[PDB]
Amino acid sequence: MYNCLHSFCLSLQLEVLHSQTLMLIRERWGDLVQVERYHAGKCLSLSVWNQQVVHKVTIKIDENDVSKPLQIFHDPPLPASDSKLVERAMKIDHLSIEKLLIDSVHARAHQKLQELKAILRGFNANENSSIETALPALVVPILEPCGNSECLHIFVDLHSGMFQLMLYGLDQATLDDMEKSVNDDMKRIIPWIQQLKFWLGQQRCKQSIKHLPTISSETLQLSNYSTHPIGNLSKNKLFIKLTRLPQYYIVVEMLEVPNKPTQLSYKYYFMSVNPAMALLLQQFKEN
Amino acid sequence: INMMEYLLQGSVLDHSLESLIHRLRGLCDNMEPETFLDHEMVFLLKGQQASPFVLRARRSMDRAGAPWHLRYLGQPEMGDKNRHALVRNCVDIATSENLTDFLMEMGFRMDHEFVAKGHLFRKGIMKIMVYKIFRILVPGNTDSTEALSLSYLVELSVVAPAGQDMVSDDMKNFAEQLKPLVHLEKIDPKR
Amino acid sequence: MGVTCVSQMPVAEGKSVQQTVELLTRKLEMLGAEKQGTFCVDCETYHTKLMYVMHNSEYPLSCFALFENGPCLIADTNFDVLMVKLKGFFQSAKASKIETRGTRYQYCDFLVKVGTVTMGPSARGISVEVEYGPCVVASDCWSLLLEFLQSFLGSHTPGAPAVFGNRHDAVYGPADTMVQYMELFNKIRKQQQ
Amino acid sequence: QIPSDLEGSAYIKVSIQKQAPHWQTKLEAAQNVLLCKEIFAQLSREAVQIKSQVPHIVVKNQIISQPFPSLQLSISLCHSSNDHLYVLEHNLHLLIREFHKQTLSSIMMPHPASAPFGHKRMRLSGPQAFDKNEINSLQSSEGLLEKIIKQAKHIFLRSRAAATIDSLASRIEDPQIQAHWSNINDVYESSVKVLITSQGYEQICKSIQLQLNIGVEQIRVVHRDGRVITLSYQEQELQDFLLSQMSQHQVHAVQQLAKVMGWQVLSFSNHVGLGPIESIGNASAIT
Amino acid sequence: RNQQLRTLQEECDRKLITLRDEISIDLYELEEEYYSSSS
Amino acid sequence: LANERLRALEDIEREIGAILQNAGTVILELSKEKTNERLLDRQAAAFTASVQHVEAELSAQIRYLTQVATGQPHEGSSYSSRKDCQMALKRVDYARLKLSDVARTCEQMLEN
Amino acid sequence: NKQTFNPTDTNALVAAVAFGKGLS
Amino acid sequence: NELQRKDALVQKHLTKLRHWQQVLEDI
Repeated sequence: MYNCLHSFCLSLQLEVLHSQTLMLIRERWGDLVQVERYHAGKCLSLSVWNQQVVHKVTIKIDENDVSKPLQIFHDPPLPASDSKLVERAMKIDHLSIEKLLIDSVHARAHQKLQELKAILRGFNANENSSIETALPALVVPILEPCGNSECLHIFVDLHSGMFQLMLYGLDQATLDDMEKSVNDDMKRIIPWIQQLKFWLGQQRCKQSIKHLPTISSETLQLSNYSTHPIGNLSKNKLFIKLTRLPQYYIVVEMLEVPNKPTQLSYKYYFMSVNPAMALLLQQFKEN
Repeated sequence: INMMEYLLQGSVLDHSLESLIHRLRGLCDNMEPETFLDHEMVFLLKGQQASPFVLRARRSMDRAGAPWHLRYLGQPEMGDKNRHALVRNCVDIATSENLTDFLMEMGFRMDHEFVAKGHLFRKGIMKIMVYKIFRILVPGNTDSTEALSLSYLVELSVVAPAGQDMVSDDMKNFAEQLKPLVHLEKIDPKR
Repeated sequence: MGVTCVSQMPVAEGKSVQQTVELLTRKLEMLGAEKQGTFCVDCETYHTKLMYVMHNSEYPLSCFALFENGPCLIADTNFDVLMVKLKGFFQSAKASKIETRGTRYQYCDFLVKVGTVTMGPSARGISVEVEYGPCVVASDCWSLLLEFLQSFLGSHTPGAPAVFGNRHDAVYGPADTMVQYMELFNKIRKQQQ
Repeated sequence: QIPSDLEGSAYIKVSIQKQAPHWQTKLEAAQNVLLCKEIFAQLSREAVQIKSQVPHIVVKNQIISQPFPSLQLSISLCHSSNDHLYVLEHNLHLLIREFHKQTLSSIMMPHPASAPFGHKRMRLSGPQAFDKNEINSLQSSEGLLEKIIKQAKHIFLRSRAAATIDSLASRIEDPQIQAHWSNINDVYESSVKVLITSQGYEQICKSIQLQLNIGVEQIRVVHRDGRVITLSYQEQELQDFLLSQMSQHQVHAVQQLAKVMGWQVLSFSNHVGLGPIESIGNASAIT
Repeated sequence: RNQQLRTLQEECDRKLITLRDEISIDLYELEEEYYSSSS
Repeated sequence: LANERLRALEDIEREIGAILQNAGTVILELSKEKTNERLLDRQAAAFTASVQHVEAELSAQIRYLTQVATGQPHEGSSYSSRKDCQMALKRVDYARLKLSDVARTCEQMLEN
Repeated sequence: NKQTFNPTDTNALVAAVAFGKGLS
Repeated sequence: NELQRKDALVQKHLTKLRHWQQVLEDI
């Protein structure tokens, strides 16, 4: 009696899960999950994170041991053990195939975020990045005293497996370029973060001088530029023209402090200008 | 590419017209009727050929800001590909309002004007237009007009790509849904 | 329908057309203009009186029919098909297709399009078009266009196309730009060399 | 006889949280259930397939999004099968209703009988020549999720701005601060007028008035004297801004008071440059 | 049916708009009183 | 709408009248003496007039139904206007609940 | 039984709209 | 005087609210 009504109930559960996957493919997912194998009453095998834009979750009833319920195998990862997540990725007591897919892909997204955090601590011991787990997200700060914004948020879209980045005031083109380069390979995040220091620095300058009467710019096309010390400065500078009195510029040069990788050092110069020519430069005292 | 126009044509005496309209409001899409009022004028270019070129220009008098419309209608295809509809080549062009003056420079001269006033419905791709043709006398004026006959004209038209079968059969079925009230058929333009 | 001005940049008396185009686009990249795509302008002449058919990139659904002193038609793209349907009354008059190709720079409601006029294979001149978006009335914002053209053209700065010269409060239209392009193309065809 | 799968009652429930005649009733209830299923199918498909900033999670009947980093929006289809914001549910129904009525519109009808078919402005694009921007603006299908998330972002940002203004009106009593919200809002815009007057001198000191234009992720400030400042969605920015404006008010009051009492204004500097460095903004001075 | 339902909708919207205007005037008075309170 | 339906209702009543006139005529014929033979002729003419105009009305209505039949399921509807009216009424209900809450807080403030 | 459409009217109107028969 | 003025304002507002509840109930 147990063999007959247990075998029938388990194959009924497999039929319910197959019908659910056909609903998900037809309605909302659509080529983000594909049925690899389905033998009725024997096995079901789904494929997520596919090669076109590879991973598999299989559900098998064994032809032995009628004592146990349905068996779940994540055969491409055999995923690394995070104790809460791999627990939830190994039960279909609830008959939701989408919960199983989301929990498996959630555990894989957590592993991918942790290898990103490993890359960042490889470049920088004493990192202060943080993994949030409601959505799978990595918040990495670019300058060390920072708000809740001015932080690179990294998400993994757990229907596709890609990375998605989010800064606040970035242009969309550089965000697309960063997303493409990181989704190509992880180890190119570290050239970008340094580039996101100086950009952020200019934001923190241009918010500063918004109430005073100035005009800020990043490029000043004057002549001389190869004899005047203004040519012999770094390429990350900011020219703040005073508008109540033109011919007067305050030039902020941003430099990397060598030991601290998440701090900047500013240098303020005072240029005057007359085919515009530089005239003089003096540096202000630190403190 | 080159789009083709499929036509079925017929007519309806006016005292039964309302029943037709009510029938169409059942069968056509869930819309109020449109009540178009258009001025149509026909230009021709007397070239070297025995057949002069013909062009139709429509200004929608009722709606302000509607772009003028040019239409070139090719001669009907004698091939029996779609046996049940007038299959012609149609080139339809939205245009600015200096068109007539421009056409006067191209060598075109007018043939006749007529107002057309009626209703407009649709069903999928099909366009049903039920209109009365109004002869203009005093050719500049659009108000001096007289009705051509007592009957309204009914046109069932589908503009769509070259070839493209299983179109005329749906027009046959939609014509047969009206067959007590109207007789729509492929009428040849000769005589 | 913003006020535009079309002009011929001369040869420079030396180098290639491409190098002078590099010079002008370099000056534009100095002033703070940003590339926002490319642009193409096509003109063909049809004859039985001459008629012109022109296409802009900016108005991609429209084709302009220019009767040299007569009225302009604007129509949708199917007008081209009608010329192929005409085909006996209006011959195509080949070896007069003319194009300009280039990049379009935007600098704070100014659109600068610098193209290389290419009759067939050989590029035979530089077209420069500056459109000022906000103004809609010709000859009122003309001094603005003059200062911008004096900023980056410097010398060879054009002055006051005759479409402006109808001196009223007449609203500028998109036909006037294609009129200016047709005049420029006729000047380049007669320039030839 | 209603179809099964349409019985019971269903409704969309939209929430914001800071956390990780007999037959008439039956047929109306079943039609409402059908429309709620239509809405949630649209939303879940746009969540899974359309690539968006800060991606969402669709589990079975619940969509979870993180529009702002401290914020969590949840859209859930509650099917009874026998904190909630009503405004977004009502706007969801109207959005899907407009999305239906776009197909059945009278704008597709061509008044010229010869004219083929299609939208009216797309016909007008030919002769009345349109640029790229108008053409793309006519044909831009923005999904339901982007619209609802932009509305919820504006609701939360506007509530935060009202909260910071009322907290400054409660805490600080030294100048004063007033607010006058406008009568008319959009789903993505509101406006205030902030005065800062001293307590018994509302005719003298009328020199600092602001207008904030609370967009979706930005607060745009227009001063009385022609200074335009765009803040961000954080509530520390608006607090520091209004604190600096109270500080400048405490000097403009004395200037316009010495105007009344006949005293002679020797020197006035709106942002003084000598002395200790102030943390929030610059300091003002008269004598 | 369509015309009757349109008339009911228009009556509801006129009532709501007039309600909004009266509530807005009251809100203006209350804002002046609350923000100008000495406390 | 009430016109053709009331015609159908009248034909129902006249079918009853036809049966009652049949019955009344054979009632008068079954009498031992039936003096009102003129009334027998009147009831006979009433019976035949009833049957004839019942035939006339039903034939006319089958003809009219033949003129306006299509065999197609009438794709018109009135759903969208009912939907918009329901949304308007729920807007009014939401405003009523909120006004109740504001009045309750005003009563709490004035109550002390 | 009653006639809703005259076919001579059909031919006259389609000859009026197909070319200028009856308009000029 | 601030107390009495606040109570006068809230009383006028409350009467207007009750009138508007009686209006909106009748649709």
